[PDB]
Amino acid sequence: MSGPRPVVLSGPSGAGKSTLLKRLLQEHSGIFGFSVSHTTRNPRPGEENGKDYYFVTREVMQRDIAAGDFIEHAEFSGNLYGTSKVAVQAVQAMNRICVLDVDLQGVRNIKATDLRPIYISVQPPSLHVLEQRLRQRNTETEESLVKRLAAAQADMESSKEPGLFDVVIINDSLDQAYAELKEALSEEIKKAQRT
Amino acid sequence: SGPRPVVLSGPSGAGKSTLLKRLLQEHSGIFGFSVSHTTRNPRPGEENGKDYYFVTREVMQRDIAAGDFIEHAEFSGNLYGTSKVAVQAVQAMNRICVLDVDLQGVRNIKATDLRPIYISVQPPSLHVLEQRLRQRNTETEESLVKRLAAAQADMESSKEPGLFDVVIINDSLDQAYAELKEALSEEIKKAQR
Ligand SMILES: C[C@@]1(F)[C@H](O)[C@@H](COP(=O)(O)O)O[C@H]1n1cnc2c(=O)[nH]c(N)nc21
Ligand SMILES: C[C@@]1(F)[C@H](O)[C@@H](COP(=O)(O)O)O[C@H]1n1cnc2c(=O)[nH]c(N)nc21
Repeated sequence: MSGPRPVVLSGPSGAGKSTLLKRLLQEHSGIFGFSVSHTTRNPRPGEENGKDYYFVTREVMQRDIAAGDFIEHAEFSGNLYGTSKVAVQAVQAMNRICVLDVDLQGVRNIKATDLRPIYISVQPPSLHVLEQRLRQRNTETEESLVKRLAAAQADMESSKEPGLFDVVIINDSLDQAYAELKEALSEEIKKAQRT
Repeated sequence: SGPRPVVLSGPSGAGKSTLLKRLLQEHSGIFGFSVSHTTRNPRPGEENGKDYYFVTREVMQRDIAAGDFIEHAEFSGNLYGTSKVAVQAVQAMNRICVLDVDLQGVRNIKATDLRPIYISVQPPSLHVLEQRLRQRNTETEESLVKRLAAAQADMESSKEPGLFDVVIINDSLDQAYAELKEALSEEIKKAQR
């Protein structure tokens, strides 16, 4: 169980967490790791059990969740997905920082476990800016843009809760936000680099 | 060597561009996009080799004729295009280069020695494409009519044997996105290693 502390990275989808995470991985090859999640969906060609996912049934996933084996879980497109404590510890055993990129529900689920991650939220400067960035993409209809913005406002309002996040990064500019992210993780990166 | 590029096509606004954006956003270390060449003048903040490769019309025309480009088009009096080298540069990083192009682009890429996976993202019907375009695009009926005629030509061409490796019907974005991931699962496994 010795090794780098996991990082829970959250904030509204589209507000920057994904872009910052890609730069983090690109600039620090061999430092970060993703846990092998469990899923109830059928494996696709080329996917391997124990590497891409632990492919289990709904009955097994529910039994393991009830036993307290998971740090977080959620439903996506008719299938269950989740991160086991063992999968996180497996990344930690490789001297890697396990990145848990989750939504607010995921943050709250992980907060209810005995894991001690660093909690970071990446926020847009405003809901207006998030809306303009999402409108610039053309991935939304007015209705889907509205549903996304309502969920994003709930996330933004909850990000202000005292003690919820260790670091809240306001993404005014990607380079500035990335520098704050690297600074927040500098002590754990240094540990994963020199071991 | 490296992951095969993916050429995503289908009618404009039928889902291909939304799926490409989602693919890139949700994945880490797997997908990449190539840096295009352009003959337009660079603007403030633009950097050669990052935003575009900035070349003259004389050079771009010579290079297109030499077979250096996989696809190209004219826009506002300037040439834009994807070179084979820019795609191979993404492939060299063990990444899947995603190419979002129209039918003409698909046919141009078919004429190169690249071996991409060709995927068409289709609306369930022309009527459903029309209702989706009316909901979003703030357009005139005439402009909607011209777009629907181009879309029907694309839908008819998507049925051509051997043109597309996979034809995904975009009933709903999440369903179409799951099928896109299934179609690329073997190449994603290569990029994940
Ligand atoms: C990260 C995702 F949103 C993915 O985009 C989606 C679908 O994954 P796939 O079936 O592998 O295309 O499933 C979600 N997902 C994939 N793995 C997990 C997980 O461990 N926990 C949670 N809460 N969600 C997970
Ligand atoms: C995608 C665009 F329609 C752009 O919207 C337009 C103008 O680009 P810009 O001058 O940078 O706004 O040029 C087009 N364009 C920009 N790069 C390319 C390209 O590589 N291939 C094709 N076929 N078109 C390209």
